[PDB]
Amino acid sequence: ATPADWRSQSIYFLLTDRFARTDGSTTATCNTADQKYCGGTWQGIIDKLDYIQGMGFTAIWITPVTAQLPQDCAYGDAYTGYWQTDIYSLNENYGTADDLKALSSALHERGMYLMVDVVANHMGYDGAGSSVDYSVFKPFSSQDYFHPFCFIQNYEDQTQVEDCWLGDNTVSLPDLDTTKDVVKNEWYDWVGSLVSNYSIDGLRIDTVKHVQKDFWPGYNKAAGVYCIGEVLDGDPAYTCPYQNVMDGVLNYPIYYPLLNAFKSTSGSMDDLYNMINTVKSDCPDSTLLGTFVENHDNPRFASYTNDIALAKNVAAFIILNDGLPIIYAGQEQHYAGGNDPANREATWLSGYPTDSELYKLIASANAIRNYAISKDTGFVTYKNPYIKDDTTIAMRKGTDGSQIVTILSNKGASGDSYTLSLSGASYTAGQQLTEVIGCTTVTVGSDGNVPVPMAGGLPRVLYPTEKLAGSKICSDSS
Ligand SMILES: [Ca+2]
Repeated sequence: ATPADWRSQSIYFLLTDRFARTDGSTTATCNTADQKYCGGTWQGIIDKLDYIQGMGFTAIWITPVTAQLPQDCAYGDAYTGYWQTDIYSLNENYGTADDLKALSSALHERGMYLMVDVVANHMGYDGAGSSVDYSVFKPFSSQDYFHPFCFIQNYEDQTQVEDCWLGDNTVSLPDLDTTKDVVKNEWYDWVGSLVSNYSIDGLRIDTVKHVQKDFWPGYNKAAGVYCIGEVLDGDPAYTCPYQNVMDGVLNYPIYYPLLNAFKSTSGSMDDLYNMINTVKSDCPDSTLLGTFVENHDNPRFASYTNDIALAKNVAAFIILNDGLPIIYAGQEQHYAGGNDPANREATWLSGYPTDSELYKLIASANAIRNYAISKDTGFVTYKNPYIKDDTTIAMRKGTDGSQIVTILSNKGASGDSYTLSLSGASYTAGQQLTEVIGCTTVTVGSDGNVPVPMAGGLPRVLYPTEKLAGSKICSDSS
């Protein structure tokens, strides 16, 4: 497992307790509002995962791993189960050490890959630094591995964020990094073996940005297998660049505007076409960039506009565009969610309406992506081209051998029968291009100005229809 394969794999974000559960549990008590562990065994994947496959995605992205603390801290618990007040044990709320390597060893055979998201920096403690414990921190026992105490402030600076304390008295994410050999070197050794057995064939960070330049590389290398630095900031020239340090980069910046212009019918697409461009070099790519949408710490896209179209075109472009297109857990069922605590949400809180709107769009469209490569790879690199940006967007992605997919997406669930001519996408005068998912034929002959026929947001991607043999895809029947 490692960097050049990864690039291509659709990403699927989960929790577990909330998701996983051999029990099915259609009615299981667990309303974020009250937080606290919802008895939901990780193992649930071997019975589960049919949820991911139907969609097109090849990766399993789920939460950090250990045992934080046992005592519903006012807040209501760490179930989000990012923290580390033990790192070296391996919980039980989930269910039984061994089983994990087993869940993986299992699927690993079955299909897809393994993404383990880590928060390395903070060791999470109930209490205020002056009330600091130190004894609850294995691999630690002393304070020394941790840091001094000051509230991260003067944000803009970047001469504190990377060392100082991260949090609010109510909880103090204890800062480790004495600045020198110790911490890094240390935590370096750890991961790479944690990796050894249990799975760990792709990894990620919750604490990128504020780390200190150097730690990212050291760790990225401590354990081979591809990495994803997660933290935020979304602003091409800093969020990107670190692509070199690490491996995979959060497309933090990509999302922001996609959110910005998406939602509001007239929204403001130019900000993007200019955007798509900034990254495309500014970031050392190799296609090593990450596409979220909703975002755990964020309110599931839906918090805004309550319409499929605005949703579909987004999710599609995300996936369809440059970077890992990560469909976050609950995206599908159209779970509005909340800025926080109410972002979690047992994807299973229902018996799998496995054929709802989002499921269908995901399945049929994601497939095409993977498919294209299989017969002819190289769609990876292909710098996802801006070709044209009007009131609505259309871009070009792929190789030679009439091996070309061109995507044009518009906004408004209100809809209004929309028929245009795709500008670039430069094809062969007479060439036939299928609609995608739902199907529909696009004629690119006459002048060389491809007829694009829209309804509201469906999204509309024009695939060459000559490179599909006798297979699945669109309207073959198989
Ligand atoms: Ca730190």
